[PDB]
Amino acid sequence: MQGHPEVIDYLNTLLTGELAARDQYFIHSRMYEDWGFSKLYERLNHEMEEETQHADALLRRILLLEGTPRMRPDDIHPGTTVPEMLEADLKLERHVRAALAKGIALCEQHKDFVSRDILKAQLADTEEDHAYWLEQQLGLIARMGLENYLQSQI
Amino acid sequence: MQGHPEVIDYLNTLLTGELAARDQYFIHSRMYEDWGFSKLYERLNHEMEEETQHADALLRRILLLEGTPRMRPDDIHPGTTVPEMLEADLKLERHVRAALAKGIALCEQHKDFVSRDILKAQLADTEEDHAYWLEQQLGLIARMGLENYLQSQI
Amino acid sequence: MQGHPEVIDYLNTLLTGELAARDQYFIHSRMYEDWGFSKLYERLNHEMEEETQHADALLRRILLLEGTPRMRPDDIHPGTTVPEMLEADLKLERHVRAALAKGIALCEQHKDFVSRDILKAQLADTEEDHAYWLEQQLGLIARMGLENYLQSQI
Amino acid sequence: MQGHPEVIDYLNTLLTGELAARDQYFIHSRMYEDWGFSKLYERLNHEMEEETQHADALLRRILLLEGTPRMRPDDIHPGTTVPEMLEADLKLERHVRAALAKGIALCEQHKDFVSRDILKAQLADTEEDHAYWLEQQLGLIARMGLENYLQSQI
Amino acid sequence: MQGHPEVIDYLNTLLTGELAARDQYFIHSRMYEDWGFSKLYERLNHEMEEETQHADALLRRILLLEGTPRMRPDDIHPGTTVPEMLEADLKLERHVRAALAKGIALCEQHKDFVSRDILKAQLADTEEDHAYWLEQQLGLIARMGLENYLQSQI
Amino acid sequence: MQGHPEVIDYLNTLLTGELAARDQYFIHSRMYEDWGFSKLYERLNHEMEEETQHADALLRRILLLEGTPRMRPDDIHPGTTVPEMLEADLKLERHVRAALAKGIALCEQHKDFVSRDILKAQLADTEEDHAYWLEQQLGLIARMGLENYLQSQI
Amino acid sequence: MQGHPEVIDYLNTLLTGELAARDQYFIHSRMYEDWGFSKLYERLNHEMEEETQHADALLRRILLLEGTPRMRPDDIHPGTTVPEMLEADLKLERHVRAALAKGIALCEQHKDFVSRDILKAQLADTEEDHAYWLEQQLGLIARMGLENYLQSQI
Amino acid sequence: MQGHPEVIDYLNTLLTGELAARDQYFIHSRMYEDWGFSKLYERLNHEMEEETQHADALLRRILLLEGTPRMRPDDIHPGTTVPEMLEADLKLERHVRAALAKGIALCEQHKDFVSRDILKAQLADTEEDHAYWLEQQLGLIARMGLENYLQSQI
Amino acid sequence: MQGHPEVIDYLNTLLTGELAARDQYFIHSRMYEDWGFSKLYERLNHEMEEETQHADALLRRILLLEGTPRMRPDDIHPGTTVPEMLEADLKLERHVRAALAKGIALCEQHKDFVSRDILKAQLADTEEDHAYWLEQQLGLIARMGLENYLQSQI
Amino acid sequence: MQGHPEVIDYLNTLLTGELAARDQYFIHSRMYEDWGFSKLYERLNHEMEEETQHADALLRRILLLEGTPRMRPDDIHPGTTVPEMLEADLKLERHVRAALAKGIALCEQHKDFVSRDILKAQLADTEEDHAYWLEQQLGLIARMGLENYLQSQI
Amino acid sequence: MQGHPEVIDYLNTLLTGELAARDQYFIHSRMYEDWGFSKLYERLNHEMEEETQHADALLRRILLLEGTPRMRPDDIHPGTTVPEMLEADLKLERHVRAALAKGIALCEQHKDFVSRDILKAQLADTEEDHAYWLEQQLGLIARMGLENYLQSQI
Amino acid sequence: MQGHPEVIDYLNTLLTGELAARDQYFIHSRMYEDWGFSKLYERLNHEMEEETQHADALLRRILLLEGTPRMRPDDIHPGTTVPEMLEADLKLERHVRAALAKGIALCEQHKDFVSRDILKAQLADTEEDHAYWLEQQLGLIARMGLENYLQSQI
Ligand SMILES: [Fe+3]
Ligand SMILES: [Fe+3]
Ligand SMILES: [Fe+3]
Ligand SMILES: [Fe+3]
Ligand SMILES: [Fe+3]
Ligand SMILES: [Fe+3]
Ligand SMILES: [Fe+3]
Ligand SMILES: [Fe+3]
Ligand SMILES: [Fe+3]
Ligand SMILES: [Fe+3]
Ligand SMILES: [Fe+3]
Ligand SMILES: [Fe+3]
Ligand SMILES: [Fe+3]
Ligand SMILES: [Fe+3]
Ligand SMILES: [Fe+3]
Ligand SMILES: [Fe+3]
Ligand SMILES: [Fe+3]
Ligand SMILES: [Fe+3]
Ligand SMILES: [Fe+3]
Ligand SMILES: [Fe+3]
Ligand SMILES: [Fe+3]
Ligand SMILES: [Fe+3]
Ligand SMILES: [Fe+3]
Ligand SMILES: [Fe+3]
Ligand SMILES: [Fe+3]
Ligand SMILES: [Fe+3]
Ligand SMILES: [Fe+3]
Ligand SMILES: [Fe+3]
Ligand SMILES: [Fe+3]
Ligand SMILES: [Fe+3]
Ligand SMILES: [Fe+3]
Ligand SMILES: [Fe+3]
Ligand SMILES: [Fe+3]
Ligand SMILES: [Fe+3]
Ligand SMILES: [Fe+3]
Ligand SMILES: [Fe+3]
Ligand code: NA
Ligand code: NA
Ligand code: NA
Repeated sequence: MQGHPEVIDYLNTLLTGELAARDQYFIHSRMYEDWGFSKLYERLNHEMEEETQHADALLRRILLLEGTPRMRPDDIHPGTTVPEMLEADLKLERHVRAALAKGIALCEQHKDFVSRDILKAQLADTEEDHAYWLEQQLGLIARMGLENYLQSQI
Repeated sequence: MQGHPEVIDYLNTLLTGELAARDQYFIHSRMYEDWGFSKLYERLNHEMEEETQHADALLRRILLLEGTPRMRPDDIHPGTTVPEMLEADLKLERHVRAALAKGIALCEQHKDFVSRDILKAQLADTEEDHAYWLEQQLGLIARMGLENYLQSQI
Repeated sequence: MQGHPEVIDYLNTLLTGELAARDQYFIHSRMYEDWGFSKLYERLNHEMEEETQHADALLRRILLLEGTPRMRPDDIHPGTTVPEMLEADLKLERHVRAALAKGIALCEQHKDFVSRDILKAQLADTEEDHAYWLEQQLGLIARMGLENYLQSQI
Repeated sequence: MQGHPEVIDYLNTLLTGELAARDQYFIHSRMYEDWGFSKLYERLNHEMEEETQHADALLRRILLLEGTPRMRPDDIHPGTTVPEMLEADLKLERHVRAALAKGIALCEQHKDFVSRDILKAQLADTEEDHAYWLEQQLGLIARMGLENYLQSQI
Repeated sequence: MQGHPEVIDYLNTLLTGELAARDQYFIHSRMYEDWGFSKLYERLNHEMEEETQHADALLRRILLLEGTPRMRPDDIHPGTTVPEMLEADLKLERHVRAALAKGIALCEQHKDFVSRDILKAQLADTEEDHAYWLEQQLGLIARMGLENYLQSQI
Repeated sequence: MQGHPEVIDYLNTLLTGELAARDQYFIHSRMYEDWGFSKLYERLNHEMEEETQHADALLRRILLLEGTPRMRPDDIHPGTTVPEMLEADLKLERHVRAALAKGIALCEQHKDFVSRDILKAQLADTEEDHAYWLEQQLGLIARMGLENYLQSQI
Repeated sequence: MQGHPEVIDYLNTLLTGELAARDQYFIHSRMYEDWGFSKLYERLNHEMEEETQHADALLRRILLLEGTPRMRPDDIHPGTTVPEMLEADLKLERHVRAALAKGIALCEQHKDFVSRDILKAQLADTEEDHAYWLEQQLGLIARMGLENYLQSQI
Repeated sequence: MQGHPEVIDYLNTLLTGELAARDQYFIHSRMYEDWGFSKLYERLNHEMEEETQHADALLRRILLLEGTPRMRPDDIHPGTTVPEMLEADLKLERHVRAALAKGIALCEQHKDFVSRDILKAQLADTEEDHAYWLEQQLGLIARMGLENYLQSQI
Repeated sequence: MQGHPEVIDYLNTLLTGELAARDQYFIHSRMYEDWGFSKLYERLNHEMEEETQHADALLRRILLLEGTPRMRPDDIHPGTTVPEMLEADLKLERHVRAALAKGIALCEQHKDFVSRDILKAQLADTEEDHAYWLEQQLGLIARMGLENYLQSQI
Repeated sequence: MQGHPEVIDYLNTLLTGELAARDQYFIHSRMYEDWGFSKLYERLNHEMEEETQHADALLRRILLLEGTPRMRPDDIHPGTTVPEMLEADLKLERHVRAALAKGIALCEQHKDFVSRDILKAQLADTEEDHAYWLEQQLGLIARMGLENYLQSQI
Repeated sequence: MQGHPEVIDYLNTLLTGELAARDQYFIHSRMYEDWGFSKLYERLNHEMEEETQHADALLRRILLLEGTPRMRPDDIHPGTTVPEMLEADLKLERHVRAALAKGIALCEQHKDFVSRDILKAQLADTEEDHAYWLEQQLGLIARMGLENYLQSQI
Repeated sequence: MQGHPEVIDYLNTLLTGELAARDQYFIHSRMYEDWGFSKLYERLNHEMEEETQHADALLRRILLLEGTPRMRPDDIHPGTTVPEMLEADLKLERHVRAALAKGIALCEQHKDFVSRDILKAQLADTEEDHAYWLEQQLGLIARMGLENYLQSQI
């Protein structure tokens, strides 16, 4: 099916952002594991797998619309401490949230309602699983202190 | 069965207090969950379900006695921090305890012994599950400090 | 995540309407049970539990958006006979339907597409489970008469 | 254990009333069955078995207190039509309710709290199973007419 | 296998009548469901599935005989009330019965005995499942009145 | 619930197109089976059943909105060879895709968001199951030739 | 039971044709197996077993009618290549189809309706299993070429 | 469905013959049992149950056609010895065979093809189960003598 | 919860009496076992475990009410023969019965209805399990003589 | 453990090549799926998962050695036809094979034998699963032609 | 098989170091258990069992090569506090790592490749299980403080 | 993959030695069985199967490297008595051990690390299963005498 060149281009933009998020979680999860925080490792490993499904859904949708997917992830910027890692992930999902919202309006505008629903599904994940869980972790650090928090994540 | 208009009126008073307690636990449990304290979420969610059964028992008993149940919850006053939430719940159960004790005497006085037994059952719950668990949590905060306490509730 | 103060305010409006619907079904179901109509009791009891999930979803969504949920149910207006109860429930769902439709447009306007999808899910329930089942019951009364209808609900 | 001669005498009074209720349900249930109303047969047969347990509990309690149980049932007065049978059963449980309430006060007065709790248990049954179910059946007849009601009890 | 052009033409006539019956049951069953008569919904839904198998058998038989099936259903004429729907279905099966009988004679005449047996199988269904069940429902309405009948179909 | 006469009219238009698609798949699947291509038979038989669910959902939705469903399928135009059949099905789904997109905009415009979501669900099916599978089959023919392709579908 | 000498004679004619078909499939299936076409072997082996049941049914029916079955198969004429084998089998079933049709008319004429039903059952098999499957195989050869076809039958 | 008065009349004739056959087998089977021939008892008991199904099918078919079934069995004529019983049963099935054949022609003539198929089913039973089994038993007596035969039936 | 200093003091009095009863049963059961009366051993061992639960319930209730439990058992006075042991246990439960009755009145007077219900539960045990079983054993000795009685308890 | 800065740097080089291979297989597998070659999709999807484990092992090993992993994949160069895709994958694994061989010598030289064994494990995979399977597919195309090959991969 | 006297001598050196590590873990694990740190006990107990397998593999390999194993463990130097114990274990594994690396080069030099592979297996364990887990524990102490760390190991 | 002509040539040399070892064990095992030593038969039969896997791994590896495997086994030299057979097998594995060691160095030299790992795996088998088991058997003969040894192998 030949999709709208603007829609395809912006799915591609979203795709390189999802490939990035996948890779940022890949490195963060393994950093968490190396440091001995199994619970952060398991959660970031899970988010890595979800980002991989978000990427997959965009990639297949671009192929269906007869586009050529852009496979280079955006640049990632990993933290070097637990608080910087959480903050770097929160900044990434904030950016992804804003990109998706704009894609959603753009799909409405070109009357690509199926691409729009794909983006809306991913936006719910970004807001309600990923972004909310991150704010939650920063919230715990704020409430019990970093040391107590990190103990709880072993 | 036509019940004593005073008994029915005071069951109704208890009913609007139980509807309130249900709703106060509803909001507190979900606040606890939003902040990442799954264990407080599970316990307040459980107390919400119990308050719903306390309300149900009063409502059905008022209908059996051919009264018209009052379905407006009393005003609730949720906390904004973990210690204020626990304190607001403790103040609510203290009020409920005192209301029940007076209802129990009033049922004895109008010779409604079945309504009395319903209130006595709920009073045991209020004292021995709900009030005692709350004093217990404040007691833990007092003994290990708020940060350690909150860590234990993740 | 900081949501749009107008969106949060209107979710709050919807929330106090869902708390109300929950409570209206609570009293109607138990009235049906007291009168011996087990089948109306079971159905209204079920709708009460669904309204409780509708309320829960709004409440959590308001908390995620960093709003303060309004926990006072709207005023309810229960019937005193089977036909008035059904009519009072139909008028409630008609009002809820119209409120949701307006919320849906408002979320689109502030580009809160995830809140919008939450409201759309609840609107489908309101129209296709709840409103349609009520019109259905009035339709049966109209077709076989109230006495035959009530017999069938024992 | 030697019980208070007044308490024993009044348990005995309650006992001959429970033996009566047992026998009134015995005849009503079998009349219902003979006429083809299996559902009234099953319910009255069940109430007959419950009255037999109420009688048993009083009888054993009188023996424990070193009294001599009075085994003659009170006179019973069965109906000859479905509405008269329901009304005769409702009048019986109303009388039993009032007798129990007075026994409960009398046990409190002689400080026989265990006999009192036995009577309170039976009073809850009389009010909430038996009396409420009967008012319920008359209520159904009133709402759908006797013919529709009787059809539903086949 | 090259079938007789007259046989193929008349199978085609039967086929467009079966496609019609399928569609008339499709709409009637869903109308019954919308009105709350689950038992009429289930029965008409079942007849819809059977008409679909009758259509399928004719279609495949026409293809085997190297004909081109006519896929346009005949015009259908749904009722707007329960009695008109039953009557419209009875008139349809009466027409189908007569068409089949004539097809059966026509197959005998062109010595297509396998097409004949297919039509005879469907005729038994039309007479003994479908037509007989419809006369039966009208018969019940006639015997107990429409209101009682409709109550029994909830 | 009284729906917007324009929305109902256009659901009806979509309904007669879905009834058509159902029937076009009905004939194509059985043609495939007659020729010995079991795998095309199974896939078209499956699409026939899905079109039947698409039709069902529109029909019920029109009834809920108090419309009168139009039950005449649009005209269908079956192929006479495997490549023409695939092309005729692709042209049908292209038309259905465009009709749905316009219905989706029309529902948004009359603020019928539940009808809109029904159409969006079906559009995803049309694009991602049905249209994509057809382009896929033509793509295989183009890549390996018609003879090799048809061999693979036995 | 003494059957009509003409009916018995013609059952006997059909019997020697079924014995023949059995034997033609016997040799074809084993030729297919020798050449490595397991799928043609399995299908012809199956048809051989079915012809054996067709023969059995005629033989027993002739014995019941107090006839003497003729046990010499007609002459068979096996192919020497896959296309000639399929064509030789198609010519055999065409002959059997015509013989059965005439037997069916002859049984009707002597009022032997049970022999007639036996022949009708076998005619349905000849047309709808056997003849249709053969035309189908020739159809596949015509559509994908002999080499591709034979590959698919390994 | 209003059937042809001649068809109904002749189904009725067949029905009184099947009721008779049922009763003749009833008495023969129990005579066989009384004499100690369990195997003849079991077989005649089985034929009695089959005749009861033949009767049932005619009776229901006459009711469907809006006839009044004739429920008086024809006169029966039981044997007094094993060979006379077998012969009396063989004469009965011979008569039934001839009656059915004529009914079958009569149904064809009034174009009642479903009644015809019912009669054809029963004719196959009469010829191939019942008549053939009886000739078989007489055949065994002829081949091994009556004494050996009767020994084998204990 | 701060309980009434008088209620707490008297729970404490009851507690030291229950600790005593536990210990009196402890020694009696093991004396019974040493002498070879397994059945008296098992019953007194069971009563020891029940007294331990009675003690536990008082102790926890005193702690909940912010009292300091008194953990010294009252003085016990074990028998030296089977009849003196039974009599010493009967005198203990008589004393416990009277203490509980007075506690029950005292709780009513300070409006501690939950402590009251705890005492009422234990009073039922004291009267209906423990006291009644003891009178029962003395009753058996009186009826069959001590030797026969003791034989039955091996 | 502080690893040799040269070893870490070259693991990092290998890591960005494995991230690339993962992504090249990601796009190729989904391209294969879009075109209808399920078997190529499943195999490339599998190789994608294996490359992800190769990447994971390098990443964790770099972290253990206190290096900072480089998370940017090398540039990838996907094919646009089945033969170009296979060739692009073969060229990638040839490059990976040569890079690994050099890493293996480099680890030997810095006496990092555990990193060396990690690289040797991956080299066996690259040669014996991945490279050998690709040469194999090109070999099949060469032997049976591209069309036959692609048919076999549906 | 007669091994190289230098290889055997150095396996022996490694063996007395593994016997030592086994014994150092033996004492540390039991010290951890005595202090109440079950999780450190379980982990050190596990490492003790692994060191025992490392020792076993060296011992058997020396015997196979016709050497005489040296069974005296090296001197061990246990800590007296949790941080000194972890540090003493880390210093031991650092020494073992360096000894193994040199043994690996020495086996390569005498062309004993099987002894070399044994040492490489143990080196991977020393680096990736044992050394990495120890650095990990010190890392946790550094991140959350010793008290929080020790709490987590109870 | 094109391997180094020297590596391929020497794998080929190893291959003809493994084919030989397979065949030497083949004859020895069956000689052992013929003489009644089931335990030597089972062990040599097992070594024959292992040599067959060693051969297989070399053969496949040579094919992967685009070499032509040499399939002629080296000359074998079986014993004629149990001690000569064991000695002939020990001399064979000694030769294989030395050949492998040289192949391992040669693979290192041409940077074929995967062939090297294949040879190292087989060398461990040759030394630790095969050579060690043989020395072991000679050792037993030396310790208990040949007669006792052979008895133990029945
Ligand atoms: Fe995402
Ligand atoms: Fe996310
Ligand atoms: Fe998530
Ligand atoms: Fe409560
Ligand atoms: Fe509570
Ligand atoms: Fe509780
Ligand atoms: Fe709702
Ligand atoms: Fe609702
Ligand atoms: Fe619902
Ligand atoms: Fe009672
Ligand atoms: Fe009662
Ligand atoms: Fe009850
Ligand atoms: Fe039909
Ligand atoms: Fe029909
Ligand atoms: Fe049917
Ligand atoms: Fe569709
Ligand atoms: Fe579709
Ligand atoms: Fe689909
Ligand atoms: Fe045949
Ligand atoms: Fe055939
Ligand atoms: Fe067949
Ligand atoms: Fe019969
Ligand atoms: Fe018969
Ligand atoms: Fe039979
Ligand atoms: Fe006690
Ligand atoms: Fe006690
Ligand atoms: Fe007890
Ligand atoms: Fe790789
Ligand atoms: Fe690879
Ligand atoms: Fe692989
Ligand atoms: Fe070690
Ligand atoms: Fe270690
Ligand atoms: Fe380890
Ligand atoms: Fe080997
Ligand atoms: Fe070996
Ligand atoms: Fe081995
Ligand atoms: Na802590
Ligand atoms: Na009725
Ligand atoms: Na092919």
